[PDB]
Amino acid sequence: NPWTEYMAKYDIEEVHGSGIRVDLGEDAEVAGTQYRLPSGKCPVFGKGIIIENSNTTFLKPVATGNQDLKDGGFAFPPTNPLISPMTLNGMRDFYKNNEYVKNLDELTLCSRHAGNMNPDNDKSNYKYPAVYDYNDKKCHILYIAAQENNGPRYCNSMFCFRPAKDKLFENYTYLSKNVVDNWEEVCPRKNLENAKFGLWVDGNCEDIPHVNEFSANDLFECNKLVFELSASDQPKQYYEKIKEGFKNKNASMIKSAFLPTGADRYKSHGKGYNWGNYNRETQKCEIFNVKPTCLINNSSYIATTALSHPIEVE
Amino acid sequence: CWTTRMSPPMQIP
Ligand SMILES: *SCC1=CC(C)(C)N(O)C1(C)C
Repeated sequence: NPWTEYMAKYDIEEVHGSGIRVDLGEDAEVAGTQYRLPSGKCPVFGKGIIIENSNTTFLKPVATGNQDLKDGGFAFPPTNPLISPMTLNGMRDFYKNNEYVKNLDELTLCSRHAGNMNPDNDKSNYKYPAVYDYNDKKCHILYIAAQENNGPRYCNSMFCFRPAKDKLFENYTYLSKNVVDNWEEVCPRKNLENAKFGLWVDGNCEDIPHVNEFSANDLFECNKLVFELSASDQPKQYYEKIKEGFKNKNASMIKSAFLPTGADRYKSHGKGYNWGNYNRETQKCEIFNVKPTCLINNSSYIATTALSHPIEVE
Repeated sequence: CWTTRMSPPMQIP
């Protein structure tokens, strides 16, 4: 296969290795209790969190003081010295003596800066995820690592939210603690214009044999759909029902926000509907869940993935 | 509430 090196970055199980829609691929202890947290190795271009039934956007600081959780955002609260949000130039200055950090690209640097803040002032491997906003070149550490809480049961005083690609998020990038320093080389970013993903068989690039066709008005809408259907580390819809009726809603909110591990069955390890061939002429997003291993030249197509930016082409 | 992991270690409350 002459395509092996080129296509390696589309083997999302291998190169990313965790959920994309919801990335909760590892667990880590904080003060001796385990919590779920993001672990994907690739940046997720254009992902943010929509907070339902609230005007607050998710990069606002988590609620502190007398603020209710449902009225705040996900980000680090203000500190002294102020370490989140921090501009790219601010991070480079902060780490100017550390040759191992100060020249990282913006996304890895933001991931490493978030991973610098140990919540165990006394010991821990828990490392917050982060969002880098390309519009104002700011790294936001996310204090809340949850990404979806939107089931029918409570979604109220309830903090309800879901991950999405959205025009409002197109310059955001969702970063776990594990984002690799060479993601430009090994992870998707650009959509591939005039190209269709295929499978290499016996010296020829064949079509993906089974795809799931979702209509989509443009590439952005196709990327949004692939993201919605992609690898995910928690169920989209969570006698066990009788026992759920004894749970308290406010306690449940807290569990859904901080994610105490007290479920590897849920981990995708990157398996899912991570790819789509967008036919711009028929307005079909042809979505599939097996890794592609070659490209077909076809001027009607753009090849996208759940990790890819929703607009940029090459 | 946080302590930096990379030197120089620092309290950031
Ligand atoms: S200091 C209170 C506190 C410590 C830490 C573990 C980091 N938590 O997250 C809070 C903010 C509650």
